[PDB]
Amino acid sequence: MVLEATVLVIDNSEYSRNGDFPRTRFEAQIDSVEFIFQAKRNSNPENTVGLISGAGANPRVLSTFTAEFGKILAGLHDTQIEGKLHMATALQIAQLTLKHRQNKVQHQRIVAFVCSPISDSRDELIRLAKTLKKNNVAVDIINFGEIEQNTELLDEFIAAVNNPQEETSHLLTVTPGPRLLYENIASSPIILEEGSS
Amino acid sequence: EIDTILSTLRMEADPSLHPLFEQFEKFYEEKLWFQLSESLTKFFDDAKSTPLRLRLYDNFVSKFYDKINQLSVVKYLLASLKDSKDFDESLKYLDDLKAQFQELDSKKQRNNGSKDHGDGILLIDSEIARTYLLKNDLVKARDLLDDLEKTLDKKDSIPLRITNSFYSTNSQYFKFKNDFNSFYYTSLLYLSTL
Amino acid sequence: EQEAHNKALNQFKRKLLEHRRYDDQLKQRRQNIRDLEKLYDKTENDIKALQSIGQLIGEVMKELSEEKYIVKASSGPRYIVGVRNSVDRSKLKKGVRVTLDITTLTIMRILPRETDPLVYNMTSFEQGEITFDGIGGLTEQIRELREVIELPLKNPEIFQRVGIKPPKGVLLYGPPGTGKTLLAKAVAATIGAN
Amino acid sequence: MSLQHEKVTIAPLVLLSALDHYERTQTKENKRCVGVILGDANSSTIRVTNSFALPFEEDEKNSDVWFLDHNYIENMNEMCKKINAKEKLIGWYHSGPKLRASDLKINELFKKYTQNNPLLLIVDVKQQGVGLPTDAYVAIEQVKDDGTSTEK
Amino acid sequence: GDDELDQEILNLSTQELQTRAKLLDNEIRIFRSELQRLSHENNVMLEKIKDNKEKIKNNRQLPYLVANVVEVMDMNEIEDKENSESTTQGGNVNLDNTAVGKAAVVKTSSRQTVFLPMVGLVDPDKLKPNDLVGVNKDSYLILDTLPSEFDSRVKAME
Amino acid sequence: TGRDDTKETVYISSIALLKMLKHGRAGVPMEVMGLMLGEFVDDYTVNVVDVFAMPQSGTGVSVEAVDDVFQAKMMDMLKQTGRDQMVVGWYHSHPGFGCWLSSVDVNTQKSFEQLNSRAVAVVVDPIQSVKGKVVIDAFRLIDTGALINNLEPRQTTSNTGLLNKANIQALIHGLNRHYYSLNIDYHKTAKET
Ligand SMILES: Nc1ncnc2c1ncn2[C@@H]1O[C@H](COP(=O)(O)OP(=O)(O)OP(=O)(O)O)[C@@H](O)[C@H]1O
Ligand SMILES: [Mg+2]
Repeated sequence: MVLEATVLVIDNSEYSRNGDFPRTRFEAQIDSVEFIFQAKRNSNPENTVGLISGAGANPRVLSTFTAEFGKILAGLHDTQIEGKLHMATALQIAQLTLKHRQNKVQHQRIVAFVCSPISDSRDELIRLAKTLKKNNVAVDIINFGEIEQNTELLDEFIAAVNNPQEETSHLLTVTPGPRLLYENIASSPIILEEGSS
Repeated sequence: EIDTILSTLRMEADPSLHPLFEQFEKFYEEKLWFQLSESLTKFFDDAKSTPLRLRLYDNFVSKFYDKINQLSVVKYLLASLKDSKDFDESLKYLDDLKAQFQELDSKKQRNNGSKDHGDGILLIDSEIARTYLLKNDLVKARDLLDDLEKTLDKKDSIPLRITNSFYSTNSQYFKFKNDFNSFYYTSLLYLSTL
Repeated sequence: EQEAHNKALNQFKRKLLEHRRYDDQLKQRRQNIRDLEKLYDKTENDIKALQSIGQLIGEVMKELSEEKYIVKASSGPRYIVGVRNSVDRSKLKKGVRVTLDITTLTIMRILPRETDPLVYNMTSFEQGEITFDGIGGLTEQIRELREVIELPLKNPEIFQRVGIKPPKGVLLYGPPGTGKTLLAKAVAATIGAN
Repeated sequence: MSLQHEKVTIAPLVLLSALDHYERTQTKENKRCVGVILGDANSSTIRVTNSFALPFEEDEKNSDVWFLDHNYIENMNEMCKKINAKEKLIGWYHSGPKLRASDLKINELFKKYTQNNPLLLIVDVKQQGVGLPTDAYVAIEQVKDDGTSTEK
Repeated sequence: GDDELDQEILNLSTQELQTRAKLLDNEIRIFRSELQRLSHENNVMLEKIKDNKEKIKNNRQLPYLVANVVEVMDMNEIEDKENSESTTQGGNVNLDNTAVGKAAVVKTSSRQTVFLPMVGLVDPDKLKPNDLVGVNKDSYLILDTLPSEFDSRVKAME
Repeated sequence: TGRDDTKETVYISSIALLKMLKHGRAGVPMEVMGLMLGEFVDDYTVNVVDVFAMPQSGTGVSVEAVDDVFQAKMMDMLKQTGRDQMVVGWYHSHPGFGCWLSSVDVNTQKSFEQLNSRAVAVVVDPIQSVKGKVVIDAFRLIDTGALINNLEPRQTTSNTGLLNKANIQALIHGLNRHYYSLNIDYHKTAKET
C-alpha cells in the first residue's frame, strides 16, 4: 500500500556471484533495491525504506529509514560479499529496526531477499513467524535461492503469519533463470499488497 | 570446448576417478560456480601428486578467474607449483596472475563495490620467495622475505591462510642453513595457525 | 544504405555514444570529488587551528626548587610556574626560551632561541655581489684583508704555531667611493661565511 | 592496527556522565548502554575526555541480537568536532557489569570508524569494590601456543 | 561509432548487432546506478564545505589585531608515530599529545610575543620572517596577510 | 503576585559544573558560551541536569552567536536517546572580568527571558578556578519597567536574605540594582559520591 515502512534484508552470499542474472546476481539486486524504493515513494512520499545487510556474519544496519535513495545506494556499496545471512538473527534485528522510527503511523513490512539455500532449523523459525503476527508485522519472502536446490521451508512460515491484519505476509516466487530479477519483482505485487481483514 | 581437454585427463586416470570430472563440467553448464569450487577441492586432496592436477588447473585459470572464488584460484596455485618440477615455469605463472589483478581491481572494485585483490598478492609473493628457496639462491630469498615481513605487519587483520604460507617459507630457509634455534620458534607459529 | 535493417542500427549507434559518455562521466565526477576534497581539507585544517589557543614565551631565569621554576615572561614580569612530564629537569637550563600556557602557566615544552625580526633582513641583503676581485689594482689591500678575516676562518691551527691570539677586528677607512663597501659585499660572497 | 593503550587516563567527568546516561535511558534488568568515547589517541596514555550516548537496544532472548544506529554516530561526532576538534572516535563504553564475548563482535564494528584500536571501557554502574569501577580492555588478535588459531 | 554501424555490416552479422545492443542496455543500467551514487556523495560533501568555512568567516570580519611575525621556526609535520617536534621531549608515543605542527612566533603592537600554532590556510610562502600579518585579537591565530605598514606622512608623499 | 515570584536557587548537578569548567578553560582567553538544560519544578527550584556548548565565534559572545541550527540539531540528537528536557538558561564566560553581566549579555538575557521567563545566565570564571575555590555566580534580569513598578522586594521574599557580591562601584551597581542574584548549591546522589 502506502504509509509503509519497509526494511530490506539483503542476502550476501557466494550463491550471488553466480551467473543467474546479467551481469551477476549481486548486480541484479542493486537495481531491485532501488526499483522497490522508488515505487513506494512515488505513490506517497510519507514512505521510507531502509537497508540492512547480512554482511559480516551477524547482520549490520547500513541505513535506517530514509526518503533518500542515494543513501540506500551508498551503503550497498559498502559490503562484504563473503558474508553469510542467517535468517533467524535477521528477523529479530528487523523487528527491532521497525521499532526504531520517527513516527509509528507507518505499517510494518519487511521485504527480505533470500538468495542462498536456507540451512537454519525449521523448528525455531515457526516461533519467530508467530511472534510477527502479534506485532502486526508482515514479511514478504522473495524466493529464488531456495527453489533452486533446496526444500521449501519458508512456505510454511508464511501460512503461520496469515491472520486478519492490516498488512499480512506474502509469498512471491521469482524464477532463478535469467529473466532479469529487477523486472520480475516490479511486476509482482509490491505496492498493491493487501491486508486480509 | 573444455570437454575435449578434460577428456584427455579422464582417459589417463583411474575409472573410479572418471566420474569426478563429469561433475565439474555439469556445474559449469549450469553456471553454479560456488558449487564448482567445492567440486574442484576434492580431486586435490588425494591426487595433487598427479600431473593431471597441474593440467586441470591451467585450463581453469583461463576460463574462470571472476567466476569461481578468487581465493580458491590462488590457493590452488600454491599447490600447483609444488607439483611442478620446473622453476622457470613457476616464475612465469606467479607474474601472470600478479599483473592480471593490478589492472583488474581498477574495474573490479568500483563495479561490485568490494573484493580485495591484495590478499591474492600476498599469497602470490609467498610462493615467489618459496620458489627461490627451492632453487637454493639463499641471498635472494632472504631479502624478499625481509621486505614481505614489513608488508604483512602493515595489514591490520591477517587471514590465517596468508600467515600460514609465510611461516612455511621461514621454516624451509632455517633447516637448510641448519639453525636449529631459529627454526623452533617459527614452527610453533606454523603448527598453531594451521 | 546497404541494409534496410541499418535503420535499426542507427538506434544502436545512438546507445553506443550514450554508453561511452557515461564511462566518461564516472571518471569526471571522481575528479570533481578529488577537487571538493582538497577544498574540504583546506578548510578542515583551519577548524583545527581556530580551536587551538596561544602560548606565552618565557625563559628559565632560575631554578627555585624541583618542580617550581622562576621564569621571566616576555610580558616582562617574573612568574613562578609548573612542569609537565613532557619536559625534564635536565632539558631545562638557564637562557632556554620555554613556552608557557596562558591559563595554567606550565612549561609544556622547550623552544629554540628567539631571533629578532630585524636581523633576518641583514642576513638576506648581500646583493651587489661580485667575485674575489672587486676593484682592481688595489688587490694588495684585498689580500691584506683576508689575512685577518679568511685565514683564521680556514685554519686556526696556523695561528696556533705562532702562539698569537687568532686575528680579528678590522677598521676600514678612507676617501669615499673607493670600494670599501664593495669589498665588504665581496668577502661575504666569496667565502660564503655567515 | 597498533597497541598504544599502555595507560588509559580517564576523566572523572566521563564516569559521572556514564551513570547519568544509563539512568535516563532507564536500562535495568540486565539491559546495557553503549555510547561513543571521544578523545585523544596516538599517545601511550589514552585520554578519555568525553562521552555521548548512542541509542542501542540490547535483547533479552540472546546476547547475539542487538540494534545499533550507524547513521547516528557521525552526526554526534561532527557536532562535537565543532566544540573542540581534538575529539575523534577512540572506542565505545559498555555499561558492564562484566565482560561479554558478544562485545567482541561490537568491537569489530567500531574498528571501522577508528584509526586506533577500539577501547572497550567497561564503566560499571554498580560501583562494586572500594577501588576503581573501571576495568579497561582492548580487542587484540593473537595466536597462542595451544594449537589455537586467529583468536580475538 | 566504431561498433554497430555500416563498418560492422561488412565485419559481423547484423543479428549479432541486435543482441549487442540489448547488452549495451544491460551495461548502461549498471553505470546509471553508479553515476547517481556519485552525485549523491557530492551533495553531502558541498554542505561539509559550507559548514567549515562559515566559522572562518566570523573570525574574518572586524576587528582584529595587526602585528608582525618574529620568525617561522616550524616544527616537523604530523604524520609520525613518536612525536612530530624538532626539539626532544621526555616520554614516548606522542603525535598530538603535546606535539604540535608548524610554528610561527608573532610580535604584537601591544608589546609581547606569542607562540601560536600557525593557520593551516596561510602558507609558509605567505609568511616571511618580518611579514605584516593580521592576528585575531580574541584568540591569537594568524588571520590574514596584509601589505607592509606605511606612516601617514609617507602616504602623503604619493 | 499569586506566586513566590523569586529567582530560582540554581542547583547545579555533579556532571554539569565540571563540564562548563572544562568547556570554558580550553577557550581561555576568548569568551565561551552554551546552553544549560534542566527542568523547572517549585517556583524557585531549578535543577540543571546537563549542558551543551554552542560553537565559538570570531566576535565572541553576541546574540548573533546563537545559531538555531546548532541548538535545535544537537537537541534532536539527545531526543533519540531521551536525555533531552527543556532549556532553562545558558552559560557564558567572562575570564577577563569578574562575575557580572557585560553590556552585551543583558541584551542577550532579554531575548532569552522572552522565550522562557525563568531563563538564568550563569557566568563562569575558569581562570579564577586555579584556586581551591571555584568562582561562579548566577544572575537573572529584573526589567527596567519592573524597577519603575518597584517590584524588587517581591523577588527577595521568602529567602534566607543571603546574597553574593563581587567587588565595588561599577560591578556592584549592575549586580543588585539591575539584575538579581541567588546563591548556587551542589546536587548529588550517593552513587556519584
Ligand atoms: N671599484 C669599483 N668598481 C666598479 N664599481 C664600483 C667600484 N666601487 C664602487 N663601485 C660602484 O659604486 C656603487 C656604490 O659604492 P659603494 O656603496 O660600494 O661604496 P663606499 O666606498 O662604502 O661608499 P658609500 O658608503 O658612501 O657608498 C657600487 O654599487 C658600484 O656600482
Ligand atoms: Mg658604503
